[PDB]
Amino acid sequence: GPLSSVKLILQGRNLEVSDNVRSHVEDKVGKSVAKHSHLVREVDVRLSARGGDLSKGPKLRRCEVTLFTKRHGVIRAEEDAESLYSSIDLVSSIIQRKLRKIKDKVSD
Amino acid sequence: KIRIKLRSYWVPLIEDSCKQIMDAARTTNAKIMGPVPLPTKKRIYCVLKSPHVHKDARFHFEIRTHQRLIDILYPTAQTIDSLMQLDLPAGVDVEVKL
Amino acid sequence: GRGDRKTAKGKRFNHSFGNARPKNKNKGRGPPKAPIF
Amino acid sequence: LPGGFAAQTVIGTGRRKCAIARVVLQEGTGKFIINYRDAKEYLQGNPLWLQYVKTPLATLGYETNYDVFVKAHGGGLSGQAQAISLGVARALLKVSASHRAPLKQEGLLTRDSRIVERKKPGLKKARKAPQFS
Amino acid sequence: PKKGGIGHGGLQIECIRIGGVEIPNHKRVEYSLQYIHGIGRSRSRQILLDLNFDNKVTKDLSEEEVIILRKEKRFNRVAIERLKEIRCYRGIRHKLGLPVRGQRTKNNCR
Amino acid sequence: KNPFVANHLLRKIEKLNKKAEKEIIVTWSRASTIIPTMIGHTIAIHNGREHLPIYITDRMVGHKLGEFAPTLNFRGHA
Amino acid sequence: RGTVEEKTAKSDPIYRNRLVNMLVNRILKHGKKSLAYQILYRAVKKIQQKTETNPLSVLRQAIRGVTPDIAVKARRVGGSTHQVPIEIGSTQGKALAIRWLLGAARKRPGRNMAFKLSSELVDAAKGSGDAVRKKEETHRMAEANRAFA
Amino acid sequence: QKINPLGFRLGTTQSHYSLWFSQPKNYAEGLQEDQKIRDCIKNYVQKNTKTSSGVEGIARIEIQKRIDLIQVIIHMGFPKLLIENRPQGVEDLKINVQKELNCVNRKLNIAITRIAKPYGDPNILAEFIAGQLKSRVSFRKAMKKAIELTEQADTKGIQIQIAGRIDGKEIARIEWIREGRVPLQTIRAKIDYCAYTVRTIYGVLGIKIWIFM
Amino acid sequence: ARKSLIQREKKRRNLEQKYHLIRRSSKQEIRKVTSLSDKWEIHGKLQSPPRNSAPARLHRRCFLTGRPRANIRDFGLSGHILREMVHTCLLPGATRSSW
RNA sequence: CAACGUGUUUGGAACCCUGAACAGACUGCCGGUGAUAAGCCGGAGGAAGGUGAGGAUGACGUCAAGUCAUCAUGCCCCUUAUGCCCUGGGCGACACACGUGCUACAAUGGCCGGGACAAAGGGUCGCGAUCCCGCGAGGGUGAGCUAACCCCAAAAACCCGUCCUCAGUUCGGAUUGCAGGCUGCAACUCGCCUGCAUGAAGCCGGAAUCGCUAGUAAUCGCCGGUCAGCCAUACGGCGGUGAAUU
Repeated sequence: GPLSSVKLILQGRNLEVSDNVRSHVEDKVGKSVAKHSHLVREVDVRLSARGGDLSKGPKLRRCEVTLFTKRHGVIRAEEDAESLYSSIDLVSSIIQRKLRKIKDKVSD
Repeated sequence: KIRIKLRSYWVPLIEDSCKQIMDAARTTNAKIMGPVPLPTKKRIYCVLKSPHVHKDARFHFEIRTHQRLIDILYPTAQTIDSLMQLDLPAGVDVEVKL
Repeated sequence: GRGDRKTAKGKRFNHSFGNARPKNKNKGRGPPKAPIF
Repeated sequence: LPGGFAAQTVIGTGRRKCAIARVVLQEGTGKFIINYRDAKEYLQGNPLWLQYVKTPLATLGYETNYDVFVKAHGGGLSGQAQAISLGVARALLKVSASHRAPLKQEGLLTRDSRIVERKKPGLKKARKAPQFS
Repeated sequence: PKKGGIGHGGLQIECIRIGGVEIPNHKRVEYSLQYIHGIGRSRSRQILLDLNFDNKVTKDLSEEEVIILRKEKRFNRVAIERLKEIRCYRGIRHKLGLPVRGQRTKNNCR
Repeated sequence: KNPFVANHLLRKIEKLNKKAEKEIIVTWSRASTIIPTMIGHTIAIHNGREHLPIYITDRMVGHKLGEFAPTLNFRGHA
Repeated sequence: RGTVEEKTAKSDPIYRNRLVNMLVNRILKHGKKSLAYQILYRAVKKIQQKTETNPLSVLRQAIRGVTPDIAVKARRVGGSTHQVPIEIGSTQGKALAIRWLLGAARKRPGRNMAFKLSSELVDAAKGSGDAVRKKEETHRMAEANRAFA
Repeated sequence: QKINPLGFRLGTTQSHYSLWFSQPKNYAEGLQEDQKIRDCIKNYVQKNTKTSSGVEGIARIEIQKRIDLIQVIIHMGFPKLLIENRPQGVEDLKINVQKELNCVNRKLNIAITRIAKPYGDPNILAEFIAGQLKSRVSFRKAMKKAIELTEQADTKGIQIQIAGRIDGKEIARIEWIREGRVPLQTIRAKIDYCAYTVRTIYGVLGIKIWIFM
Repeated sequence: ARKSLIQREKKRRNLEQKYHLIRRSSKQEIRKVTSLSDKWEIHGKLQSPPRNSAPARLHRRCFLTGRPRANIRDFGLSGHILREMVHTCLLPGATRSSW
């Protein structure tokens, strides 16, 4: 969310965040919810990672994105993928369907 | 001339123990002031229930100190030996004052 | 109001004692106002 | 005010939440006394409170007919006035019980369930909850 | 009226009007209704000139308008001198009764 | 009502102010007062990691020592 | 949920009126019932000082000119929002009447609440001020949309 | 989640154990004394019967203080297994219990009683399923074995919950079996329960036995 | 807590009863300043060398486990342990009243 | 409850209260509605009427939710160290962002004076009454109480008078300075409180959003815990006044 958009809030758990990470966050999330015309209040993007070489369990990168919008409720999407980038793109797709669910349900 | 205090956490033990102390004290001697129930020293404690973070939904338990004052009028020697004969009650704390 | 600790209502809120909220009203008081006539 | 009675001839009791009230109802004029004060100066002017005192006697229209000097403590002033009121009702029951039908038909012999609910843990005032966003 | 250096209050009640002066002592405002026995509830209007003389003398008896500005800023040039944590937090305009400054310090963040 | 002094700092006073003047000499125990028989001495105040040399003027009198030595290395582009 | 248990409504403290007791409960703010009592009876002792009729007459005649017979209930059918007017009941019009009367009485400044409630009360008694104008602007909006039902 | 029965029924039908009535600082010190007595008895019988063969099953240790004298009742099911046959078991108990109470040298009577039917007492039966389950025996054989082993010895209703890490697993489970009525909510009902933790080799197990009598 | 900190409170308590009455009865004589006001500053030097015998430094942990926080002082136990010594019929009188 | 004048001195157990047992409320009665039933609507009686009110209570299970920093522990890992002791810091930083509370923005108000009524708690390393010193926080003296006795403890909103009666104000109290007191070896970073000084922002709050169906909401105080003292405007309670709407 570079300008004019919903307020971005990152959470980094078990993960040192970089330039490419949060840059990929605001560009993929923000620039895929850039054709929005939505005054969504708050986006909480909580980007944790787990397992593989870090600890026990498979390599996981798990993102939850929550939108506290005015427009008919709150929404959240959690996806767990092999990379950060596949996580954030996949949640980007899910939140595209949830926001088209909201905009398309405002009809008549 | 003597005041004995009966404190416990249990009502059948003060009821039955004070029952038999009043029984022995009446059947061994003369007129004796009855057990006056003076009120319950009762107090409450709030315990944080879950070990970690759950601030709501706690466990506040309350302890109840029952107590009866009971007064025997005249110190007679076999009556003092009647009361000190009975080391009967199971835990009930008994005290003596004038 | 109630945070105004130089008052009586403020010290009553703060659970403290000073001039305006006295103990033993005979003893301890600020200057007394004299509107007179 | 002096001029005692020192007995329990025709008594009446009453109790709202923390406010108890015992009354004795003497066949007199009407200058009646809460504990040792006048009714006006103890019930602190004329709110509804004094009118709740005047309610059961004006139900039977016995305003001149009696004199009810009252011994009461506990609680605050409104509930103490209510307990005075139901003290008057239970007192009038214990003189002329044929007044059961006017008094009980109105809400004078009953008692409200006015009791302060306790704080419930995780709330603030037994219904008040902290907000969330 | 006009009081000691330049400062003065409106045409209001006398205790409040002395409160309108730059820097008097409010307990000694109450004492200036007691040693002088000035009538406080009466306004600044209807005051005899002997009462104005007594007011100007008793207001000369304690430190006031320009003087306390001078001495407090003397403790501010003192609070330039000797390198203290109060002084270091006044180079950077923090708060020195010590709030937790992780949030909300806007008497000085402005 | 009574000024507080660390007693080894009092022995620093009783060692240098009785024999002869000296230098940077180290102390712990930051909470001590000024004690105007310390003026002109340089006191090394512990700041969390090291000891700082602080010259003691007669203007610095009537406080405690660690007001003079800050503890937080907040350079700060916050 | 089904219903409310019927009602219990007592009369005025010193006049025995079910309307003026409703008004003294509506001027009440957080429990200070002796003070709201004081404001209302200073308003009555004010209204005896302004004109020379019964305060029940100027009060009831005032609230007849505040009470609406119809109002806007912005209802919905099929997702479509009609501003259709539905005829309001009687005691509902009492509560709305002293509602607008009282809140509008909390705007006219200058003096204590006795003068404020007195002034907006006689303005309700003369068709002026703000409460009866509020009746009109909530009345000329439901009149403006009778093309719905 | 669910409240435990011996906590829930304390006003009626269930009595406390540490039955001595005191004052606050003396309450904390009396609780010190109680905990060290239960420590010395538990650790005592665990040592001097760990060298011996079977399980003991000490259910209740009631501690009472009438006068400056402390009645200690021990409710085990198999009390003949304890003593060194003249009375020397309870004598040596009385020695090591005297070792940690002699602030005021007040006498104490350690007694011992029999459980009426030891299978029907959930601490003892929980110790049995603890012992067999600590040996390499499945949940089903041992747990059904505890059930029919119980119902031959006259119990109305029973619930057995065995917690995670059963025979070979890396995912915890819960496995509970019920027979008859076990109404946990009925306050009159007199359910006695136990919650024993089995310390196995490949983890920790949790056994929780409710018995409706 | 850790195994060290219980014995921290233990050895700190031994330093309490080591010269508790001696040092704090000395302070009973220091604060009595009827005789003199200006002097005795050094005698705060004699107040100094008890260090861990300051009763300000002495905590009260839960004796059964050792949590330094939420110790209800009238029982000596912690928060969460106090449930399972109520819920196991162990504390006398704990009638769990929910009035 | 009563007398004596400001006790254990006299009576009484008659009111109140304390606290053990009992009784009571169960659609029990009546009417009417309903396949005769479950019930439903009303009425009487009754202190209370249709779970009387509040609580405790939380099934199988979900989120492989939280807790290996209450405690216990599989496995792994460190072991003249990833262990332990001591002093100083730090958890209290600060361009900002998010959340919960308190104070307010005033005449239903604010101040002063004089009046009035609570409950529930706590306290022998304590609570500390009385008298004196001090504007005060506080200092000394310490009677009484192991608690229905004494103390904390003044309840406050409320009532009656005086002032301001529209202002950034006698609203509001932030921030800072000077001078103190208490606790404690020690109060600077980082405690509370008193006395004076200053008087910031703030004229009821955009988009949005939350709690509550009655002694509730709102509003005013009191107490406890932990505790040497406190960051408590929080938490756990307890009374006072006390609604509107469905």
